[PDB]
Amino acid sequence: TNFKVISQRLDKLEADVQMDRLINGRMNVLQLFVTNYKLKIAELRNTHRYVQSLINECVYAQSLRNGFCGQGLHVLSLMQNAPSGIMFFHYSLIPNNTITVKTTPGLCESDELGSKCIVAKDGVLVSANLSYWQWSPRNLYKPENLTFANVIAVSRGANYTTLNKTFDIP
Amino acid sequence: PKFSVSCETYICDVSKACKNLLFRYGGFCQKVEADIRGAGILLDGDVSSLYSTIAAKTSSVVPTTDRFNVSQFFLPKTQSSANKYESRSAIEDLLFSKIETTGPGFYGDYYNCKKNAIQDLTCAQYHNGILVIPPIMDAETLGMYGGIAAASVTLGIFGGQAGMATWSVAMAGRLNALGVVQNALVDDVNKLANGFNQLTASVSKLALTTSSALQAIQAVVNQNAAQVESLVSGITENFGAISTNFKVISQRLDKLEADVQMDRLINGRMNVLQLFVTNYKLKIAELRNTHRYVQSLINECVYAQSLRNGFCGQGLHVLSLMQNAPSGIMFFHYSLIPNNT
Amino acid sequence: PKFSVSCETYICDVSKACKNLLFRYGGFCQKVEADIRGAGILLDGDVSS
Amino acid sequence: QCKLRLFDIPPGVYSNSEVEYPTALYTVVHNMSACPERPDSYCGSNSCPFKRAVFSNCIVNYTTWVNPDQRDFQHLILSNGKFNPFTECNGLNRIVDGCVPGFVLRVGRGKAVNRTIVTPYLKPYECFGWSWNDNQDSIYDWWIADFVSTGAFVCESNPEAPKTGVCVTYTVEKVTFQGVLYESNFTFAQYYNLLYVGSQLRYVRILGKVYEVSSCFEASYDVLYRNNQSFGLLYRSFDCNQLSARFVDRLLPSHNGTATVLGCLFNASYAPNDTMVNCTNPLGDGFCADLLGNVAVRRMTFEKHDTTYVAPVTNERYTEMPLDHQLILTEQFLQTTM
Ligand SMILES: *[C@@H]1O[C@H](CO)[C@@H](O[C@@H]2O[C@H](CO)[C@@H](O[C@@H]3O[C@H](CO)[C@@H](O)[C@H](O)[C@@H]3O)[C@H](O)[C@H]2NC(C)=O)[C@H](O)[C@H]1NC(C)=O
Ligand SMILES: *[C@@H]1O[C@H](CO)[C@@H](O[C@@H]2O[C@H](CO)[C@@H](O)[C@H](O)[C@H]2NC(C)=O)[C@H](O)[C@H]1NC(C)=O
Ligand SMILES: *[C@@H]1O[C@H](CO)[C@@H](O[C@@H]2O[C@H](CO)[C@@H](O)[C@H](O)[C@H]2NC(C)=O)[C@H](O)[C@H]1NC(C)=O
Ligand SMILES: *[C@@H]1O[C@H](CO)[C@@H](O)[C@H](O)[C@H]1NC(C)=O
Ligand SMILES: *[C@@H]1O[C@H](CO)[C@@H](O)[C@H](O)[C@H]1NC(C)=O
Ligand SMILES: *[C@@H]1O[C@H](CO)[C@@H](O)[C@H](O)[C@H]1NC(C)=O
Repeated sequence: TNFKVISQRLDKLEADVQMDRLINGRMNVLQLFVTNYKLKIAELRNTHRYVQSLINECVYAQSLRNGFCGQGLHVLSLMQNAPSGIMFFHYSLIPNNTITVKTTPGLCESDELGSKCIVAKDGVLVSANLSYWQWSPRNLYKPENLTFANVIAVSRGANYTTLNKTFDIP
Repeated sequence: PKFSVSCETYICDVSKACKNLLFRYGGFCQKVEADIRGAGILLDGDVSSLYSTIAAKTSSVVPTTDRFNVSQFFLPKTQSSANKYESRSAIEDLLFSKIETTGPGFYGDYYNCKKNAIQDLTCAQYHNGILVIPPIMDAETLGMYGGIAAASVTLGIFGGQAGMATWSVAMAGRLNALGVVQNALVDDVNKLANGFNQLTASVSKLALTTSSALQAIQAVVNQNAAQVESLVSGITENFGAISTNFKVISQRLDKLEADVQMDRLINGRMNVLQLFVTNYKLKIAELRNTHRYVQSLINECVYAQSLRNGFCGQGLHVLSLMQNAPSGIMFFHYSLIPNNT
Repeated sequence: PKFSVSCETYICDVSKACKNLLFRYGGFCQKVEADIRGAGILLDGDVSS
Repeated sequence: QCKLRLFDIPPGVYSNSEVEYPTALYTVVHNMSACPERPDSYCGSNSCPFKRAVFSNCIVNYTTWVNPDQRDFQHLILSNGKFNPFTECNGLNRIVDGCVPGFVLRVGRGKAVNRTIVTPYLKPYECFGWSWNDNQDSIYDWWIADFVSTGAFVCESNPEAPKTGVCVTYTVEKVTFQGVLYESNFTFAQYYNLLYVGSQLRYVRILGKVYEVSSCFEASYDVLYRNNQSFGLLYRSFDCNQLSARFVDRLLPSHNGTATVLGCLFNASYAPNDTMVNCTNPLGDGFCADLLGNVAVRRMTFEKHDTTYVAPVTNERYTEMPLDHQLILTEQFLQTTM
C-alpha cells in the first residue's frame, strides 16, 4: 500500500500498472460512498415533506384525515427524538364491542306536512328494539331518554319516522 | 422481487484460483451481500405495513349490488368444484394479459409463471448464484378482494357502521352528500349505474399505445427485464480477456499476462454486479415514499370519503376501488365533472 | 433537460479499432442507451400529468 | 456455520446454500485424426534442410518424440507429470498440459561439447526443448514449436459423449455454464455449436449430437433451522411433482418431498390451512416458518382494521354501533438526519 515502495522495487512497466490498481481500487470505494450518500439525501427530501405534515396536522392540530395519525379516532400525538430521526406516538380509540340498533334521521308526530318534527342535537337517534326512541353519541352507543335541550325542533326532511303520538317533551 | 446473491459464485464460479484474488479487494463480497439483504429487509417492511392497511373489516351481511356490476368486474371469479382456483378478478386478468413480456429470457419465464398461476407450482429461479425469491405477500398471485389479507369492497361507501341494505341505497346517499340530488329516485341511481357499468367494460378495450396507465405498468416490466438481462450478459463475455475460464487463462499464459487478464474478468464482473446493487437500492429508496402515498389513497379515497380537491381524481368523488396490477396496485376513481352550465 | 446519448461516439469517436473493443464488454452500449431513454420516458410522463 | 460465521446458530431461515457438481472441459467438440511424427533430425549426404511438421487438429502421443531408452531424455522431467517437451518458453506459459494452439515444428541436431546446451533467442510464440539422441556419445536433438495460429487445438484423447441427466459445470467452446443435458431432435445451423434463445444457452452440439441445456434445479436450498438435530429443507426452485443421495444421508425419506408453491419441502410439515398472526420467520408469498415445537410451514394473516368514516343515515334502518373503545398506541419512526 506504499507508493514509494512499489516504484522503488519494480520496473516502470510493473510499477505503473500496480499503481493503477491501488488508485483505481481506492477511487471505487470513495465513489461508492458518494453514490450511497446522495441516494440517502434524495430519499430524505421527500421524507421531510412527510414529517412536516405529521407535525402540523397530527401533533399541532386535530386532523380530519382517515388513518393519517394512526387508525381510529385520534386523541393525541406526541413526538420524541430517536437515533437519527424522529418518533411519533399516536393515541387512538378503536371499537371493541358492537351492538345492532335501529336508527332514523328524525321523528315526526304525524305524517302530514306541517307536523312538529325533531332531530337529534350533537348525536344520533337510536332505539335498540324498544317501543320508544333514545339519544346516543354518534360514535358510541350510550343511550339517554329524549329531553328538551337534547333534540332540535325542525321542519321535516327526507323520510323521517312517524310516531303517530305526541312527544313527551313539554 | 427479492433477490439473494452469492457474490463468489457469480464472479469466481468454482475456481479456487479466482477466489483467492477476490480476497484482495477491499471487502467487496461482504458489501454486496449486506446491501441486498438490507434492501430486502426494507422492502419486506413496507409491504407488511401496506397489507396491514389493505386488510379491512367486512360486514357479515353482504349488501346486494343491484345493477352495479361489481362482482363481475372486481370480485374474484367464483371458484368451481374443480382444480381451477382463479384467485384474480376479471379486471386483474385483463391487466396481466394486455401487458406484454419483452421476449424470451429469464424474466419472461418468471413473468409467465405468475401470469399463468398454476396451483402449487414454484416460480422461484436460480441461475449462477442469483435466486429470485417472492416477497412477503406477493400481490401478483393474489386477488385484492379475496383471501386472507382481503380488502373490503364496502368499507368506503357503506362506511364504518354497517347496516344499509343495497348499493342503490348507498349510492343514493352518496349523491345527496355530493350535493347533486336532494332525494334520489330509481332513475337517478340507474343513470349512475349505467355510467359505472359502461366505464368499467371499457377497461377491456384499453390499448397500450393510448392508455397512460398501461404504459406505466409496461415501463416497470421493461426495466425489470433490462436489469436481469444486464446481469446475464455479464457472465457470457470476456472483458478483454481471452476466455471465461480461470484455469485456462493461467495454464496458457505467463504469470504477468495471466494476472492482468484475470484482473479483467474480475474487474469486469464486479462492475456488473455493483451496477445491479445500485439500481436495486435506487428502486427501494424510491418506493419508501411511494408507499406513504399508496397508504394515503387507501385510507382516504378507498376506505373513506375525502375532502381534498383533486386527490381522488378530478371532480365530485363517488367511488374508488382498487385492483392488483403487475408489480403494483391500480386505483379506479369515479367522479362527476360538470357538462353543461 | 432530456438527453440523448450515443455511447459509441462518446467513447470510441471514429476509431474502428476502439469500436471492436467495446464489443467485448458485457452489453455496455445497449445498457446506457436503454437507461437514458427509459428515464426520459418517466420524466415525460410526470411533466405531462 | 462457515456460511454464517457463527458457532451457536439461532433458529431462523437461512437461504441460498449451494451444492457442488463435477467439471467437464471441452476444447473441441468433434473427434480428430492422429498427428504426424518427428522427422528424426538426421540428414543423408552431409547437410540438408531439416524436415518440418505441421501439427493441427490431431492427437499428439506420449513420448514418441524421444528414443525409447529412459536415461537420456530425463533432463526434461519435472515431477510425476513429466511429459514436457519444452525448456524455456517465449512468451507463453511453459507447462504443456491439455491443449496447445496448433504449432509448426522444426527439428535439429548438433554435437554436444562441455555437456552444456545453449539457448537460442526466441521470438514470442516460439518455445523449444532438446533431448539426447545418444547420451554417452553426446549428440543432442532438439525441436522448436512455432505457434502460427491461435485456435487450431491439437489435443490428446478425442472427447466422448457426455452424461445426460446430471448437473455438471460444462465448458464448451470458451463458454462455461452449468446444467444438465438431454438428447434432442432439434437441428440448427452447421456454422454454430452453441445456440441462444435470447441470452440463455439452450442447445449444445457435441460429437454431432444436439443436447438441450436445462438448468439444474437442485443447486440451492434454504434451511429451516431449529437446532442441531431438527431442521427442515426447502428447495425454492425445484418442482417435485414427479421425480437424491444428498438427502438420504441427512434425514429419513429419500423421496417424499412435498410440492408447494414455495418449492420442494423436505422433513417439514406443510399446513396451508393453519394461520399465524405474528410471523417472526417469513418464507415469502404469504407463508411462515414455525420453529417452536418442530418444523412446520403455515400461512400468514393480518389483523383487520376499520375506518372512521360513517355513512350518514337517510332513512330508518339498522346500524352497528360500538359499545366501547380500546385505546391503542402506534409508534411511527421516520429518519430525518445523517
Ligand atoms: C335488534 O333487532 C335486530 C333485528 O331482529 C337484531 O339484529 C339481528 O340479529 C340476529 C342475531 O345475531 C342476526 O342473525 C344472525 O346472523 C348471523 C350472520 O348471518 C348468523 O350467523 C346467526 O346465526 C344469526 O342468523 C341478524 O342478522 C340481525 N339482523 C340484522 C338486520 O342485522 C339485533 O340484534 C337486535 N338488537 C338488540 C340490541 O336486541
Ligand atoms: C326513559 O323513558 C322510558 C319511557 O319514556 C321510561 O320507561 C318507563 O319506566 C317506568 C319505570 O322506570 C315504567 O313504569 C314505564 O312503564 C316505562 N315506560 C315504557 C314505555 O316502557 C324510563 O324509565 C326512562 N328512564 C329514565 C332514566 O328516565
Ligand atoms: C351488467 O350486468 C347485467 C346482468 O348480468 C348485464 O345484463 C345482461 O346481459 C346479458 C348479455 O350477455 C343478457 O343475456 C342478459 O339478459 C342481461 N341481463 C339483464 C338483467 O339485463 C349487463 O350487460 C351488464 N352490463 C355491462 C355493461 O357489462
Ligand atoms: C301513522 O298513521 C298513518 C295515518 O293513519 C298511517 O298511514 C301510518 O301507517 C301510521 N304509522 C305507524 C308507524 O303507525
Ligand atoms: C428428519 O426426519 C427424521 C425422521 O426420523 C428425523 O431425523 C428428524 O425428525 C428430522 N430432522 C432431522 C434434522 O433429521
Ligand atoms: C384446508 O386445505 C385443504 C387443501 O388445501 C382444503 O381442501 C380444505 O378445505 C381446507 N380446510 C379449511 C378448513 O380451510
